[PDB]
Amino acid sequence: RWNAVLKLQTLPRDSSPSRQRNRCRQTGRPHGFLRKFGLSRIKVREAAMRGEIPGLKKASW
Amino acid sequence: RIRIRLKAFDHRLIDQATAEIVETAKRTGAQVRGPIPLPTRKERFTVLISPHVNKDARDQYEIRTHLRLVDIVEPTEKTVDALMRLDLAAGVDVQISL
Amino acid sequence: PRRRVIGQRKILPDPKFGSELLAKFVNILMVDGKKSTAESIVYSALETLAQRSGKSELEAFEVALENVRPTVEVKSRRVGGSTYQVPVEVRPVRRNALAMRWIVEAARKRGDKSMALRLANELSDAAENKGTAVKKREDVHRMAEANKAFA
Amino acid sequence: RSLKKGPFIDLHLLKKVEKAVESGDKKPLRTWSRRSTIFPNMIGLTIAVHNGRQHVPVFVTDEMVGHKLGEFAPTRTYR
Amino acid sequence: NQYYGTGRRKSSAARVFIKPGNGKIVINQRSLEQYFGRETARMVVRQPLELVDMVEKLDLYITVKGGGISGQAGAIRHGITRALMEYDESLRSELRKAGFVTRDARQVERKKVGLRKARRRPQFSKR
Amino acid sequence: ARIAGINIPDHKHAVIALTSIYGVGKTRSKAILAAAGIAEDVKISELSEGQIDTLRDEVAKFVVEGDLRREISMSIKRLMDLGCYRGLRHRRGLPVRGQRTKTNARTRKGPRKP
RNA sequence: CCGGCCGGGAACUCAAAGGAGACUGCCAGUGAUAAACUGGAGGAAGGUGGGGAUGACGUCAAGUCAUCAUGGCCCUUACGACCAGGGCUACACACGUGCUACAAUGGCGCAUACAAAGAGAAGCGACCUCGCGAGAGCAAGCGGACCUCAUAAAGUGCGUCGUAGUCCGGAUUGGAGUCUGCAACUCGACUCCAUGAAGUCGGAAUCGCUAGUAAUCGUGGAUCAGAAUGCCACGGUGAAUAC
RNA sequence: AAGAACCUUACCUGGUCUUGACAUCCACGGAAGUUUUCAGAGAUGAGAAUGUGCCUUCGGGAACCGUGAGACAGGUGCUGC
Repeated sequence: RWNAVLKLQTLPRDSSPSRQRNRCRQTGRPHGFLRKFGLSRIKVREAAMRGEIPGLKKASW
Repeated sequence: RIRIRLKAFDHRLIDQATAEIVETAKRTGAQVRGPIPLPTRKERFTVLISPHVNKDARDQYEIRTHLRLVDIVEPTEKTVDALMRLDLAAGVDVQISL
Repeated sequence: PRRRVIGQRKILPDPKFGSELLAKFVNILMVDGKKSTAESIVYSALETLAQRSGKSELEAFEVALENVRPTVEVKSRRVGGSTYQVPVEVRPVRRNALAMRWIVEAARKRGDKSMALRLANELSDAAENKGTAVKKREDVHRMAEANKAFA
Repeated sequence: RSLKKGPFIDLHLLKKVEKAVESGDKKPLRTWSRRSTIFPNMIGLTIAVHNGRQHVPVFVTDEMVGHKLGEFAPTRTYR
Repeated sequence: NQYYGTGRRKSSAARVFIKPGNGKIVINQRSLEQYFGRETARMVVRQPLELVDMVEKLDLYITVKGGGISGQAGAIRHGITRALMEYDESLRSELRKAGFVTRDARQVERKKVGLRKARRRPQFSKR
Repeated sequence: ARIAGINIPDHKHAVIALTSIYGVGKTRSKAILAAAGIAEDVKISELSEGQIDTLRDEVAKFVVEGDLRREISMSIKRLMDLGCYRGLRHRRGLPVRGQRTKTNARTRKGPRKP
């Protein structure tokens, strides 16, 4: 380690990637979030079935 | 040489853009390789349906990512610009590198 | 089952040795999809059987199996009073199935070494007709006909 | 032991510690932080380390260089 | 001249070629026997050179990729029976009786939600 | 022989004999036998006495046996008298390394109690 | 430089665009002649081809006011809002659902070898060097049929161990380390050395499965600072029995 | 619940605020903002620095901040019978 530099922890601790949750962008839910749409699963489904999301469809593989 | 790798939701759509690059190229100059097919990317998802509980049944989703690659080995530099730009590329994304 | 018929594929004959019967025996013996360790076991057991007995290859396990093939099996059944055990005459295919079937469980139960040796030893005391496979065969003949006419 | 090439200590508490080191021991200091890893300079000094509802009285001694503040504090009551 | 036969089993691509001659077995420019052919598809792939004729009448060149042991074998197996046609494919009629003119269609069944494997169902408390 | 340790590791092959002593496991057994120049396969008792006397010098180098026992016991008792939680977790007889106790403390807690 | 490597061939593989074929149709027999059925033919695929998608009218005034919306009710200087530490991970217990064992078809050591599907820019990070290893420093290439994670394991060839709480097995615990982050303290993962409990195959009872399935061994993803024996996905090996 | 070390997190013991964390709306003053400090566990209160900008009609106004006012905001509170 080194001198005064390690002691510089006067930061807000809102800097850290440990801090922000990644809540659902529409509803604030902090569970069920896939990053690709950035939404929790239910609003993904609600949108997708109503045909708005481009190029998205059912899978039968 | 100069090449276009395309990307599309519809296979029958990227098909029309790679039709248009061919018939544009042999019109304006020459020397196009047409659509090299290239393997399909398939973004397969599965997510839980219910608002609450009920883990058991879930719904699967897919986004088919169709690629195409077109190259021009064309040395006719002053008709390459005429081949360039003017196309709208069937309303779906295209990238044109040297 | 009740309605539609079942009649499966007739499996591969064993390479070089030429016994499709012994191919079925390794498929019964097979532990956890390891057909490779099964085929590794069988030839080592067959050489050690034929080496011990002084006999030829194909008929060594076949004569050992032949004593331990009964002509009947029993079924649990009821119509009136509380459960009966009912003897029935075995299918000739299922006869050779049952002889092989009891062998693998018997070979697990022995005091012996590793599997090539212990299986050859089980075949040895069925060829000599005095071990565990003949004891399992020499049961059903006593039990039959105390219970003959139920279906 | 663990936690790589050197541990962390709390800045606001360190200025209070320099008063405790220079002036000598007085009383248990009431500290919200548990986080600091002890090193020789905290030895011989009364401090008090939170358990989530009270500061627990730790007087520091010789081998406590191996330890954090938090370790002596009980956060779960039992029978 | 050359007699070609392709075939697949379980996503294994093969390419078989045949000409007359006292052939050794050549796979990916090494012998199948030097690919452990005592074990690797050991008599399995030489099925047309069993039933309808002997081995030592055709030279053979094979290039295979994918699968494991049984995965590697069936693509070559169905390519080699099809490539058996030095003077016409009349021997496919006899091999039709044996069944080796038809590759095994079967593939792995997918995983689906709520199953441990592919038909294996979990256990569940009471009933 | 006892090989300067107090255990006698009779009629084993040498790697097994060296693991049998307290304070030496499979890794340290490999390093000690490689240091002494002694082959793992050979039966330990059978080998010539000067090659034993070599091992008798070598095993003494690392700290082993009851010496290593009392050192460990002293650090435990010392930490336990500090009144640290991880210390007190020794005295209370329950999982030190943070394992769950709602279920599954059954090794360290011990047999089921009425 | 005899390495698909470099011309070249694009044959052929694969890929992905477009298509064909199988319809009880071909024949025979049986069957109320009709419907239908059995058997065979030919054929790569035959009697709903296999899988998946696709869930009738309605049931439990089912579940969900904590995803969201919302009738009505209530608090609105507190049941709101902000912030630090703590708790959600406790423990005489009981149960569910999983993982790993009790081994010799196996352990342990060396050599040897075929995959399939993924993901990646505040990413993945070769290679190269350094470290006991975990890892560390320097650092190409690629927004991907290319480059990277990434060197698939069971398997196979030789050798050792030989029935033992073991060269089985790993709990627990000690010491000494690495990695992320404002932070490893209650409350992380991971490495190294050492320790080597229980367990030598589980009562009554009970669950799953009819073919690439059961079983068994690996790999991958989403979630993600760091977080897996879970879940979700992929393939390797691969059955038994259905009167 | 497709990820409880803080955050997440709702709850507790503690520290605080009450037109507020967030909307819609007026007035009044201040560019927004980039630097640094003491006291505090931090939130924070309490500072010194500096900066003082695009439209303008010379009362300005839009971007945006701080203070105050009252209409109000808020609730993972309650009621799935």
